[PDB]
Amino acid sequence: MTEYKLVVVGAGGVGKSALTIQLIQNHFVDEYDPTIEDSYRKQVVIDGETCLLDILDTAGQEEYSAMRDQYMRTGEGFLCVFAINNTKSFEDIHHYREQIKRVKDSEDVPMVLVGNKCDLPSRTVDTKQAQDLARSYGIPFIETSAKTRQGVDDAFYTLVREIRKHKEK
Ligand SMILES: Nc1nc2c(ncn2[C@@H]2O[C@H](COP(=O)(O)OP(=O)(O)O)[C@@H](O)[C@H]2O)c(=O)[nH]1
Ligand SMILES: C[C@H](CN1c2ccccc2Sc2ccccc21)N(C)C
Repeated sequence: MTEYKLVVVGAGGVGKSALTIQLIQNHFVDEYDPTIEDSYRKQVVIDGETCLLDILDTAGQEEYSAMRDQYMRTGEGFLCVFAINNTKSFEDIHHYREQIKRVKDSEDVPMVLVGNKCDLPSRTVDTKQAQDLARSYGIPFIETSAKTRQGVDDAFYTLVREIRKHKEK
Protein backbone atom coordinates (compact mmCIF):
# COMPACT_ATOMS: atom_id res chain seq x y z
CA MET A 1 0.00 0.00 0.00
CA THR A 2 1.55 3.25 -1.17
CA GLU A 3 0.67 6.43 0.71
CA TYR A 4 -0.16 9.37 -1.57
CA LYS A 5 -0.86 12.96 -0.55
CA LEU A 6 -3.66 14.38 -2.69
CA VAL A 7 -4.25 18.05 -1.97
CA VAL A 8 -7.14 20.04 -3.40
CA VAL A 9 -6.40 23.58 -4.55
CA GLY A 10 -9.02 26.14 -5.41
CA ALA A 11 -10.91 29.23 -4.33
CA GLY A 12 -13.19 29.37 -1.32
CA GLY A 13 -16.54 28.19 -2.63
CA VAL A 14 -15.51 25.86 -5.45
CA GLY A 15 -16.54 22.86 -3.38
CA LYS A 16 -13.21 21.60 -2.02
CA SER A 17 -14.73 20.05 1.11
CA ALA A 18 -17.81 18.89 -0.82
CA LEU A 19 -16.03 16.92 -3.54
CA THR A 20 -13.65 15.49 -0.95
CA ILE A 21 -16.38 14.38 1.48
CA GLN A 22 -18.39 12.92 -1.42
CA LEU A 23 -15.62 10.44 -2.22
CA ILE A 24 -14.72 9.84 1.43
CA GLN A 25 -18.09 9.48 3.15
CA ASN A 26 -19.90 8.57 -0.09
CA HIS A 27 -22.47 11.37 0.26
CA PHE A 28 -22.88 15.05 -0.63
CA VAL A 29 -22.84 17.74 2.05
CA ASP A 30 -24.85 20.91 1.47
CA GLU A 31 -23.70 22.83 4.52
CA TYR A 32 -20.04 22.83 5.54
CA ASP A 33 -17.95 25.71 6.85
CA PRO A 34 -15.19 26.81 4.41
CA THR A 35 -12.84 27.47 7.33
CA ILE A 36 -12.85 23.76 8.19
CA GLU A 37 -9.52 22.35 7.07
CA ASP A 38 -8.73 18.67 7.56
CA SER A 39 -7.36 15.65 5.71
CA TYR A 40 -8.98 12.30 4.97
CA ARG A 41 -7.52 8.85 4.33
CA LYS A 42 -8.95 6.43 1.76
CA GLN A 43 -7.39 3.21 0.46
CA VAL A 44 -8.36 2.53 -3.16
CA VAL A 45 -7.19 -0.28 -5.45
CA ILE A 46 -6.12 1.69 -8.51
CA ASP A 47 -4.72 -0.39 -11.39
CA GLY A 48 -4.19 -3.30 -9.01
CA GLU A 49 -2.38 -1.13 -6.47
CA THR A 50 -4.01 -0.37 -3.12
CA CYS A 51 -2.92 3.22 -2.60
CA LEU A 52 -3.73 5.18 0.55
CA LEU A 53 -4.91 8.56 -0.65
CA ASP A 54 -4.53 11.32 1.91
CA ILE A 55 -6.81 14.06 0.60
CA LEU A 56 -6.41 17.51 2.13
CA ASP A 57 -9.23 20.04 2.22
CA THR A 58 -7.24 23.19 2.98
CA ALA A 59 -8.88 26.45 4.08
CA GLY A 60 -6.81 29.16 2.42
CA GLN A 61 -4.95 31.63 4.59
CA GLU A 62 -2.63 29.99 7.10
CA GLU A 63 -1.30 31.38 10.37
CA TYR A 64 2.26 31.17 9.10
CA SER A 65 3.69 31.28 5.58
CA ALA A 66 6.13 28.48 6.47
CA MET A 67 3.31 26.05 7.20
CA ARG A 68 1.66 27.11 3.93
CA ASP A 69 4.79 26.35 1.94
CA GLN A 70 5.32 23.18 3.95
CA TYR A 71 2.03 21.41 3.16
CA MET A 72 2.53 22.45 -0.45
CA ARG A 73 6.00 20.93 -0.62
CA THR A 74 5.02 17.58 0.89
CA GLY A 75 1.97 17.48 -1.37
CA GLU A 76 2.33 14.95 -4.20
CA GLY A 77 -0.75 15.79 -6.24
CA PHE A 78 -2.66 19.03 -6.68
CA LEU A 79 -6.29 18.94 -7.79
CA CYS A 80 -7.07 22.30 -9.38
CA VAL A 81 -10.81 22.77 -8.92
CA PHE A 82 -12.78 25.78 -10.12
CA ALA A 83 -16.39 26.80 -10.74
CA ILE A 84 -17.67 26.78 -14.33
CA ASN A 85 -20.13 29.53 -13.37
CA ASN A 86 -17.43 31.89 -12.11
CA THR A 87 -14.56 33.54 -13.97
CA LYS A 88 -12.99 34.85 -10.76
CA SER A 89 -11.93 31.46 -9.41
CA PHE A 90 -10.95 30.40 -12.94
CA GLU A 91 -8.41 33.20 -13.20
CA ASP A 92 -7.25 32.40 -9.67
CA ILE A 93 -5.95 29.11 -11.07
CA HIS A 94 -3.01 31.03 -12.57
CA HIS A 95 -2.06 32.12 -9.06
CA TYR A 96 -2.03 28.56 -7.78
CA ARG A 97 0.00 27.25 -10.73
CA GLU A 98 2.54 30.05 -10.29
CA GLN A 99 2.72 29.64 -6.51
CA ILE A 100 2.98 25.84 -6.42
CA LYS A 101 5.68 25.93 -9.12
CA ARG A 102 7.74 28.20 -6.86
CA VAL A 103 6.92 26.56 -3.52
CA LYS A 104 7.97 23.12 -4.76
CA ASP A 105 10.63 24.74 -6.96
CA SER A 106 9.55 22.41 -9.74
CA GLU A 107 7.85 23.02 -13.09
CA ASP A 108 6.65 19.45 -13.47
CA VAL A 109 3.86 19.17 -10.91
CA PRO A 110 1.07 16.52 -11.14
CA MET A 111 -2.04 18.66 -11.45
CA VAL A 112 -5.52 18.03 -12.80
CA LEU A 113 -7.96 20.74 -13.83
CA VAL A 114 -11.43 20.02 -12.49
CA GLY A 115 -14.48 22.11 -13.29
CA ASN A 116 -17.04 21.60 -10.56
CA LYS A 117 -20.76 22.49 -10.73
CA CYS A 118 -21.05 21.45 -14.38
CA ASP A 119 -24.72 20.68 -13.67
CA LEU A 120 -25.46 24.28 -12.72
CA PRO A 121 -26.41 27.10 -15.14
CA SER A 122 -24.78 30.50 -15.72
CA ARG A 123 -21.73 28.73 -17.17
CA THR A 124 -19.29 31.55 -17.82
CA VAL A 125 -16.18 29.43 -18.26
CA ASP A 126 -16.29 27.75 -21.65
CA THR A 127 -15.14 24.13 -21.87
CA LYS A 128 -12.65 25.21 -24.54
CA GLN A 129 -11.30 27.89 -22.21
CA ALA A 130 -10.47 25.44 -19.44
CA GLN A 131 -9.28 22.78 -21.89
CA ASP A 132 -6.88 25.21 -23.55
CA LEU A 133 -5.63 26.33 -20.15
CA ALA A 134 -5.03 22.72 -19.09
CA ARG A 135 -3.19 21.96 -22.33
CA SER A 136 -0.97 25.00 -21.75
CA TYR A 137 0.00 23.63 -18.34
CA GLY A 138 0.42 20.11 -19.71
CA ILE A 139 -2.29 18.75 -17.42
CA PRO A 140 -5.70 17.03 -17.91
CA PHE A 141 -9.13 18.63 -17.48
CA ILE A 142 -12.37 16.96 -16.37
CA GLU A 143 -15.79 18.53 -15.77
CA THR A 144 -17.37 17.34 -12.52
CA SER A 145 -20.23 17.90 -10.12
CA ALA A 146 -20.36 17.27 -6.37
CA LYS A 147 -24.07 16.62 -6.83
CA THR A 148 -24.30 14.34 -9.88
CA ARG A 149 -20.85 12.89 -9.09
CA GLN A 150 -19.97 13.01 -12.76
CA GLY A 151 -16.31 12.30 -13.53
CA VAL A 152 -15.47 12.63 -9.84
CA ASP A 153 -13.86 9.22 -9.42
CA ASP A 154 -12.21 9.63 -12.81
CA ALA A 155 -10.74 13.03 -11.94
CA PHE A 156 -9.25 11.70 -8.71
CA TYR A 157 -7.96 8.53 -10.40
CA THR A 158 -6.27 10.62 -13.06
CA LEU A 159 -4.54 12.76 -10.43
CA VAL A 160 -3.05 9.66 -8.81
CA ARG A 161 -1.91 8.36 -12.19
CA GLU A 162 -0.32 11.69 -13.03
CA ILE A 163 1.72 11.47 -9.82
CA ARG A 164 2.77 7.92 -10.67
CA LYS A 165 4.03 8.95 -14.12
CA HIS A 166 5.99 11.80 -12.54
CA LYS A 167 7.53 9.38 -10.05
CA GLU A 168 8.48 6.78 -12.67
CA LYS A 169 9.80 9.52 -14.94
N1 LIG B 1 -24.69 23.19 -6.13
C1 LIG B 1 -23.45 22.89 -5.77
N2 LIG B 1 -22.96 23.32 -4.60
C2 LIG B 1 -21.74 22.96 -4.19
C3 LIG B 1 -20.98 22.15 -4.92
N3 LIG B 1 -19.85 21.93 -4.25
C4 LIG B 1 -19.91 22.60 -3.10
N4 LIG B 1 -21.08 23.24 -3.07
C5 LIG B 1 -21.57 24.07 -1.95
O1 LIG B 1 -20.64 25.12 -1.61
C6 LIG B 1 -20.85 25.43 -0.21
C7 LIG B 1 -19.55 25.18 0.55
O2 LIG B 1 -19.09 23.84 0.32
P1 LIG B 1 -17.68 23.36 0.92
O3 LIG B 1 -17.71 21.90 1.11
O4 LIG B 1 -17.34 24.22 2.08
O5 LIG B 1 -16.66 23.68 -0.29
P2 LIG B 1 -15.51 24.79 -0.13
O6 LIG B 1 -15.86 25.72 0.97
O7 LIG B 1 -15.21 25.35 -1.47
O8 LIG B 1 -14.26 23.90 0.34
C8 LIG B 1 -21.94 24.48 0.27
O9 LIG B 1 -23.24 25.06 0.06
C9 LIG B 1 -21.71 23.30 -0.66
O10 LIG B 1 -22.86 22.44 -0.69
C10 LIG B 1 -21.40 21.69 -6.09
O11 LIG B 1 -20.68 20.96 -6.79
N5 LIG B 1 -22.66 22.05 -6.56
C1 LIG C 1 -2.60 20.00 6.08
C2 LIG C 1 -2.16 19.42 7.43
C3 LIG C 1 -1.26 18.21 7.21
N1 LIG C 1 -0.08 18.56 6.38
C4 LIG C 1 0.87 19.30 6.96
C5 LIG C 1 0.65 19.85 8.21
C6 LIG C 1 1.49 20.83 8.72
C7 LIG C 1 2.59 21.26 7.98
C8 LIG C 1 2.85 20.67 6.75
C9 LIG C 1 2.01 19.68 6.26
S1 LIG C 1 2.57 18.65 4.96
C10 LIG C 1 0.99 18.39 4.24
C11 LIG C 1 0.95 17.96 2.92
C12 LIG C 1 -0.21 17.40 2.41
C13 LIG C 1 -1.33 17.28 3.22
C14 LIG C 1 -1.29 17.75 4.53
C15 LIG C 1 -0.13 18.31 5.06
N2 LIG C 1 -3.32 19.07 8.26
C16 LIG C 1 -4.13 20.26 8.55
C17 LIG C 1 -4.16 18.04 7.63
